[PDB]
Amino acid sequence: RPVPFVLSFNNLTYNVSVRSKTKTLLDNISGETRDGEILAVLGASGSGKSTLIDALANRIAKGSLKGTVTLNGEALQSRMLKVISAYVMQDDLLFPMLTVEETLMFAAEFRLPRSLPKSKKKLRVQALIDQLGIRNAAKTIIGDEGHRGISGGERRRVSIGIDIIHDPIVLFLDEPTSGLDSTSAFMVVKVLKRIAESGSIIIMSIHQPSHRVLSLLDRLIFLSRGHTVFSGSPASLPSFFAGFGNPIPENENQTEFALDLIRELEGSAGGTRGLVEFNKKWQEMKKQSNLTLKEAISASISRGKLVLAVPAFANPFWIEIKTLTRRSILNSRRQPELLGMRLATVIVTGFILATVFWRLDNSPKGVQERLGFFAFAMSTMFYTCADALPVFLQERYIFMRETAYNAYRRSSYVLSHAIVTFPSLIFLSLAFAVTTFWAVGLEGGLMGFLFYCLIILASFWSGSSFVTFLSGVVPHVMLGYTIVVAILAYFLLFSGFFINRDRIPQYWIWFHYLSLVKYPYEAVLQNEFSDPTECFVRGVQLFDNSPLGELTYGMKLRLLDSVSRSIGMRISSSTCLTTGADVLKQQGVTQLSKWNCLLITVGFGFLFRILFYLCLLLGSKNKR
Amino acid sequence: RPVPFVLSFNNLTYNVSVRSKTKTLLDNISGETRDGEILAVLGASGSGKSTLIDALANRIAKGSLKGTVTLNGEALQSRMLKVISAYVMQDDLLFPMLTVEETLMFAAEFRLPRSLPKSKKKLRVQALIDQLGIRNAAKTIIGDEGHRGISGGERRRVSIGIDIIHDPIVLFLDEPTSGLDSTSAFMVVKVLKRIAESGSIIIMSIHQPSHRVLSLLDRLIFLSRGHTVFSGSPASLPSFFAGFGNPIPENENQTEFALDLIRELEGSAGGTRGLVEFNKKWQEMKKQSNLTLKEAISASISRGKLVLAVPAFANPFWIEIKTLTRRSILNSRRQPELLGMRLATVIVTGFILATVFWRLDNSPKGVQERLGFFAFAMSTMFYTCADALPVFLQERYIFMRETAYNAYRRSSYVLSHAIVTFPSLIFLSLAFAVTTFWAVGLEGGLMGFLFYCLIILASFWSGSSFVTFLSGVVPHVMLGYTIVVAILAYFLLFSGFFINRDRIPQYWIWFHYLSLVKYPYEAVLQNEFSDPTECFVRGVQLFDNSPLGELTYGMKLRLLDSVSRSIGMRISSSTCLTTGADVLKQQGVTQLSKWNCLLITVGFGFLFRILFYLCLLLGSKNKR
Ligand SMILES: Nc1ncnc2c1ncn2[C@@H]1O[C@H](COP(=O)(O)OP(=O)(O)O)[C@@H](O)[C@H]1O
Ligand SMILES: Nc1ncnc2c1ncn2[C@@H]1O[C@H](COP(=O)(O)OP(=O)(O)O)[C@@H](O)[C@H]1O
Ligand code: BEF
Ligand code: BEF
Ligand SMILES: [Mg+2]
Ligand SMILES: [Mg+2]
Repeated sequence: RPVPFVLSFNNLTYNVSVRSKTKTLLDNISGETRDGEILAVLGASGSGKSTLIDALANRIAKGSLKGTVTLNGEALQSRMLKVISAYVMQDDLLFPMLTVEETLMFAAEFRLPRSLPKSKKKLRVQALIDQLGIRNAAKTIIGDEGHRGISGGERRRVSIGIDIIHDPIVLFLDEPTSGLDSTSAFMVVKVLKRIAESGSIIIMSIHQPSHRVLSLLDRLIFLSRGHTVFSGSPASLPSFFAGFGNPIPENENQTEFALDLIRELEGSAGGTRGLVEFNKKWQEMKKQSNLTLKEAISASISRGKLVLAVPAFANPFWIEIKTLTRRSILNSRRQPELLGMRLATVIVTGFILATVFWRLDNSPKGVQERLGFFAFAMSTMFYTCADALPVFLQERYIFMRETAYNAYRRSSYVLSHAIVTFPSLIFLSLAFAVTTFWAVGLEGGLMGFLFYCLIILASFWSGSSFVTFLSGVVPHVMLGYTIVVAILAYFLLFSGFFINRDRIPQYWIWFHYLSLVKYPYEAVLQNEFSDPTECFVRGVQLFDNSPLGELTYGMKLRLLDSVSRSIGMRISSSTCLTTGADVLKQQGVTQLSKWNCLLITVGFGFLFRILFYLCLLLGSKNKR
Repeated sequence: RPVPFVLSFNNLTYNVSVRSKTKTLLDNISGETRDGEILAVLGASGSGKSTLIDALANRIAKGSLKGTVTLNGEALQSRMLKVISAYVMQDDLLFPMLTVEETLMFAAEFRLPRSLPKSKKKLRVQALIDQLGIRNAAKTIIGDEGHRGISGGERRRVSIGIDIIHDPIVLFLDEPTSGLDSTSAFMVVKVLKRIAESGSIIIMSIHQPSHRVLSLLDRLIFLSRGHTVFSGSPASLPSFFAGFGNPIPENENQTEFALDLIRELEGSAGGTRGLVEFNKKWQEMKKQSNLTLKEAISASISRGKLVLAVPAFANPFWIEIKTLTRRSILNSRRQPELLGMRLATVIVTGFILATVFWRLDNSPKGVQERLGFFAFAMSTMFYTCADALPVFLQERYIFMRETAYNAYRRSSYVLSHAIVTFPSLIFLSLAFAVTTFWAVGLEGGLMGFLFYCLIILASFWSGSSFVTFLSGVVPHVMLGYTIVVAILAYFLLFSGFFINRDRIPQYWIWFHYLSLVKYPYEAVLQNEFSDPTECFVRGVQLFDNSPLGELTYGMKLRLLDSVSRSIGMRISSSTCLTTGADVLKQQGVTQLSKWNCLLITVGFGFLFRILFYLCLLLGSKNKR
């Protein structure tokens, strides 16, 4: 009554390069399994059980793996396998600050469709907690090395529950009963047998199965250093080894006797090669005793598996954005000191600059104070944004595992990550603008304050987007901080406030127009000097910091009369020598309006999110 | 013939706070074990087996744990347990880029003394690889999620081999046979039984022991939600449960039947409390049927355990510095792109500044170019040093595990970390100095170049030491980058090149003298302007960037005669108006010599290494 599926794999061969020689990890491994059955992979530690499951689960790179994997006779595509399969790896990889039932509820919201209501998604998480036996750990965090949460065997069954909350057609489990006691290992294999007999293909590895667990496994494959040495039912184990020449006693464990003989054969002079040839003869000796695949999968969705076209994702992208946003918010509530310290250093930076640059005046040094305040404020904004570099990098391995089997789109991840960080950028922009606008004494009134909040927000948005893009380009957090800090220094050097645009060499002026700091710095200057007739050098301040010494006030008026004699222009003591428009001409802030400078800063932020998404399309897979 | 040891623990009680209610993780757990025996801890997943071993291994915090742990009747001190014991945790935590035999050789060099030669340390690693059964994985890296190395069961026995290469008196193993096949689990317990019968106390947890493994265990303790439900020999297990009321059949597994009944009792109305009271009665019926501890430990060292005073560390601190330096060098050879990209961004920063600030001249703008070059060069040096923040943070959990049982002193770690990073700081200082000294055209000749290399090196040394100190203060890499970037900005703001020392407010001048950038920036300025009569403003450059417009050359001489009329001083066209000594007076670089400025920069680096060491003395323990 379930839809029949036959997963077949033939001649699987995998080689790695010793780093320059070659080592064969899988050697000509064939086998098959049907729905309704559990195929168990056995063998010693290091025999290739994780490699054989990595080959079948589209986890080793194309071109590296030889041989063919089919489903119902037709080639099992990598695009189809992400839709219908799930993989519980040998190691657990969970978000540490979420609890057990929060973790299983996020995976239920990723993998179950909108046709199932939220009350019935919660009933499936509660029923999965009860039958996996982790009720006592349900409100406990996962934890990590620094934070104690659940036990190791409890973390194991959370990883099983992440991938069995929906009902996939193919299920790969790398050692699901490792770290489990004998009665909870039996509970897990009874759960996996129920999923099997509902119409699934189960392929699992297992190390020390008891006679209770081994009776639930329908097919066994024994590995020995990448070779198959046994394939068949558990009941055919005494009949196999009696034909090989080493019969099993009735009082000993049959899998314990098998791996004892196999390890002894590994140390022999002739190897396991006599057993490998004998197993090939044993498989050839037992061969002497309509609906296409996309239709059979769609007929299986109609029966209840993977809860008619086959959608690659269970939910629309906006349902996935809503789920990914709530998990990022929940990871931020559990570590409140991350946003709390980012808010604290921005407020302290604003308070320090408020006391240092207190109520700047219309003077020649009040201009250089304004230019140096805005250069410092814009520069620490972009350097603050470098703390966003480990955000993707500590999520990246979990992101690779979840997107390998279509829990959410990678576009939904980029959209959700840009949405969750934006309320904190608003709080940092408001905290910096209210501590510095009225205390430094910036111009514009209320509309000048409003533009000031907007261009700080665009700076944080542009800077975070660029640091996010470089986090998707580098693999390493230390490589990334070396590169971000260097490029942010080059954005500062060619911004226009270290050296002017007229002094930048011609072969560097392309990088001046790609400076991320240039356009918000040019926007706060036009917001500050927005009165084109406001006087900044009244004409006795012509000799403020000239290389003549310090001069008396009456003799500075002697020079004002004397320099009037030689240039023609009459400079009295109240003649304005530099207006707000003159400051913007000397700094070179003349090309764009402050609104176009704000628009370019917003547009750089959108460009780098798209480039980060394109880097998630080309890279960030964890193959082999 | 081995020295007798009796480890006894009584009334162990541990409570955690649900985060506000309280949960009892260990409840009145007593028991004892002797040398020559293996005490096995059994129970379901989540019953407290890791917590019971964490209590005995001095791993949960003092005050949190109640009850007493003794050794030969005397209280097992935390200072003595670090010397005589070792702990294999449930999770593996190894350096991923080292191979298997490199990892075991570093642990042999940490734990075996100088009286054992290096040839005999290598023979003990080769013999440990053979009897743990990991010969095939010996030249393979450990790996991590991103880099495929050894298998999971191979990584397990590396973690066992790290703590059994020396022969400790007490050995705690949290699930050593998890992830292991049945024949290599038997090989590990036979190795642990050999260590036991040479005079060690073995306390291990185990989940699914076969009848082969269970015959090697002398004492069992069964846990059920923090309570002891069984203590005794494996042979007394059918006699125990026949007296409780549920006898065991002779054809079933005795530990499988026990945990089946215990889990059924957990779901009953009355709980396991009848079994917990029955086990207390069962222990009381079996009570009816000279050399002090420091002398007994010293008599055990002379027998060969922990290969007469008892040294807290196997090696002198300079042997530990030599071992820790080689492991850091080996981790850097395996990731050459870390140093390669740090060298590349420094060379590129030096090349960019060489083309931008090419061969600066004696002009008023050539002074501001020199001041802005040196401000930029010193600032990117300290911001480059922020990439040292994850160096301790990705090593910290391994550092906590190794120093918890005295593999090396924490002082040796601080000394080795300051020694390994110093050759790379020399290469970065030489790369920046040769790309910028001759191209920007700095003064001094060869001795000015030599001081220039020294003050860049002192800047890198001072900046790295401070970022290292802040890495020991924060727990998080994102918290640390938020704090380092903010404080490096405050060092820049109060350095003296954004605003002068005369313009810094009086309530901030204490922080100006604590600015790390101030003293190397003041040292390169006195190296540059080291000729006190070198002319930078000749007397036609008095009106270079004055607010008068651009002026013809003949009419600037009209002003020079006109400004000579009003001040008395005759300023001709060749009259020097600003010397190199005048530039240093205007910038405020007058207090210290450039050699004392270099000495303070070196001294700040030594201060922050000491403060990082003091933070490793007070914190960086991973308790509970
Ligand atoms: N990328 C690799 N490079 C070098 N050796 C490898 C690599 N992957 C695996 N080996 C080896 O292949 C063998 C089998 O790998 P694995 O599948 O993880 O074993 P297991 O049977 O425990 O699952 C191991 O000895 C392992 O060290
Ligand atoms: N710090 C903790 N906070 C809350 N619950 C905890 C904490 N530590 C353990 N628990 C719980 O104590 C129980 C036993 O812990 P553990 O010793 O790790 O179990 P195991 O028997 O598998 O070794 C687990 O259910 C675990 O979730
Ligand atoms: F779940 Be515990 F590690 F037995
Ligand atoms: F060592 Be493998 F994980 F069996
Ligand atoms: Mg494996
Ligand atoms: Mg545990």
